Amino acid sequence: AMHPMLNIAVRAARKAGNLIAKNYETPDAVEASQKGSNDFVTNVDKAAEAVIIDTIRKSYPQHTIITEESGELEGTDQDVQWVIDPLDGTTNFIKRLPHFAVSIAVRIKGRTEVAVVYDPMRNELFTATRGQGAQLNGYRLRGSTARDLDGTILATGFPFKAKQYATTYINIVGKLFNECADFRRTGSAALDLAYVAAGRVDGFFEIGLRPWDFAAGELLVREAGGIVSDFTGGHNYMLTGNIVAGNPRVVKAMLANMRDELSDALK
Amino acid sequence: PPDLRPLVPLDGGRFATSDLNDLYRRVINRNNRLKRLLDLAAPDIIVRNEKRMLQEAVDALLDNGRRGRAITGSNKRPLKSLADMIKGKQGRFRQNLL
Amino acid sequence: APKKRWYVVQAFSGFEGRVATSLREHIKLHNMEDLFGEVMVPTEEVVEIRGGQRRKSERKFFPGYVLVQMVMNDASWHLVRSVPRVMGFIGGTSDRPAPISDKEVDAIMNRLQQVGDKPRPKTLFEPGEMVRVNDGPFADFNGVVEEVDYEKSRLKVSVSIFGRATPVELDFSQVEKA
Amino acid sequence: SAAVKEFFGSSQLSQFMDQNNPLSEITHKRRISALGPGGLTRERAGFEVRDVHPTHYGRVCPIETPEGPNIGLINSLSVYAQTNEYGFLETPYRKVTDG
RNA sequence: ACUGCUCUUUAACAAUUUAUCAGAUCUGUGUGGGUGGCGUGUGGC
DNA sequence: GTTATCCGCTCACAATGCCACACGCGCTGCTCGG
DNA sequence: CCGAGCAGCATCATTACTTGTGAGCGGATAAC
Ligand SMILES: [Mg+2]
Repeated sequence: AMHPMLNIAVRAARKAGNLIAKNYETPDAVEASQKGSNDFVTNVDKAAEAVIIDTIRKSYPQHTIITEESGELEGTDQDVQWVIDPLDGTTNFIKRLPHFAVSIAVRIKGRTEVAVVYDPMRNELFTATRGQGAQLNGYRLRGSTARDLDGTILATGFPFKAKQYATTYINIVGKLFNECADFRRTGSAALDLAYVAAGRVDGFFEIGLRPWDFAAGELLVREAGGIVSDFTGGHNYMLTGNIVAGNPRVVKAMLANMRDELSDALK
Repeated sequence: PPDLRPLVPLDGGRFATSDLNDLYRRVINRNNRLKRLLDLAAPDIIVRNEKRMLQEAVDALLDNGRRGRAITGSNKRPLKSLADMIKGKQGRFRQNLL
Repeated sequence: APKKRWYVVQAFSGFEGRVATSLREHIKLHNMEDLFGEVMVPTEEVVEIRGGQRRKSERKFFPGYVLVQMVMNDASWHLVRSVPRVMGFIGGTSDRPAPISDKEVDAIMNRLQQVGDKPRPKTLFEPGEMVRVNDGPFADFNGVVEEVDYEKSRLKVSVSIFGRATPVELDFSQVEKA
Repeated sequence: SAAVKEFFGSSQLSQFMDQNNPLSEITHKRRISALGPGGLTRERAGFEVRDVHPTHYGRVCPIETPEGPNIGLINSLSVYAQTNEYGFLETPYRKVTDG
């Protein structure tokens, strides 16, 4: 069989991805509409968001939904939350760079229950449900087999919206570059997390992430054999936007490596 | 894993129910029951006692030894704990490793 | 004016009914109805017409326990412990049990009103799960339940007819797994 | 039925006869043990009890005994011996009169 | 008997912004592939 | 009274290796099931 | 109706002479 909420979510994600892909071939219609410090929100984001919300309301007119745009639309049954990013890495889309994904996760009683991310360009569908695992178009996902820092590929995002910590981040970057093999910088935390679940990157870390972006990936990597944490092993990440994740041994090595360079602001 | 605690059958529908499977059945049964109670309005004393019973069951699974006995049915003898599969002259150490 | 509180005693795996019987019998034995108000074993009647179990099914609020309106005293205590098959007094320290709170009684009785009022078939359905159809018109087809209804009870279910998916109003009686 | 069949079928004492030799069979019927329910077990048997006690003479054989872990705990009844009306071991003697 | 008198010759468009001269593979059926765990007891050395 | 001292009691923890052979290893009124 | 499966059970007192040893703990016993 299959998990029901997962199924309705993947239907929503399919529709949204098809809409985004269809609009991707007319860059004269989607404009750059900035919201904060280089966080564009184009009209296509609004359209995809509305499509997803409509598709959901058919099957759950009572579930409270969360969205970076519409804040928090309450529902008559607010024990279960629907966190959405209709588009991740808006910048990668405006530059028409074909690497982005829509992310839909459903939390139950606070604990994340199901998650999906969908890249329409490569047509890849990372699904994950707790107690059953993670799948990539039908293949199980056990993350990277790395157990050190050598030969390891580290995906990351830069605090290009919280540039005050830049130095700090860059500091640690240098430290990391003394032990790892190579970096990756794609521009969509959801897809980076997904890659962590697929072992295509030996780990990942980031500073300054909104609570509505990792919610679709943290469960992905969790049911993908990997683990997440704050920059110190705690769990305040859900509030600090500071994530470090990967297969367990690599996470341990990274934490022991980063704990010193860390500026005590994030602690 | 399912392999290391196999359920080998017999000439008929008779299966050698290894103690591990039975202890796991007991503990998972307690867990399911307790969760179903937790969602169902949770009478306080009842959930308290059920938590105690579940603690006893997981205890027995990790070790049938302490705090009392959890002997099997139809055979007045204890069930093989996980620790049992390690200690003694029968545990993996003095039986298959060394 | 001795107010008999509400206590709970652990029954056994499959003994609860006859335990309650024997309890009332021993009450009558010692004629201590004044000390033993009522022995409560709440239950539930989930009703499905087919699918193996048919036309009814009997669940319980929670097994292994029995609820009594006893009054606290050592005499009553042994009167409940001098019965065929029970464990000790579920509660605080033994020989000094803990009566359950009145709020517990009120909530449990609201539960009983709710359950006995509406015969509610559990093993319910969730919008979004896939399921086949064992019915003549759509034998062994399979679609996804897009909406679950209880009173009408007619399973708004999207299934593939003439290419385009479409809702269907088939009743519970023909659903497959889940 | 369960109790009696469990005793006669699966008990530490019950065992299918050592039936390969008439002498083996006989000496296995009149066999005395100290193990089993109510009895001590060979691990904690104690080095003492296994010894022969001068009251054994004529009552229980001092020779026939399985060499191994259970020595003395598995004895064989003497030939002329007999069980008492209580469960003690009586031995026949000849009543010596004056001379 | 006792609410009920023409309104006037059939569906009524979405498509849209450099730009161009259009810009070899269609195979197999060679083949590995079609009762034990534990406990107890006995005896032996 | 304090403060530590030591002691009686309790509880955990060990029991040769092999072999060989033999024997045996849910149940029971709930659940289901037609 | 009645056979076949099944779900969680101290099934009261189910007791139980040592085995020998070590460690720890609650409580008697004595110094300041
Ligand atoms: Mg977003």
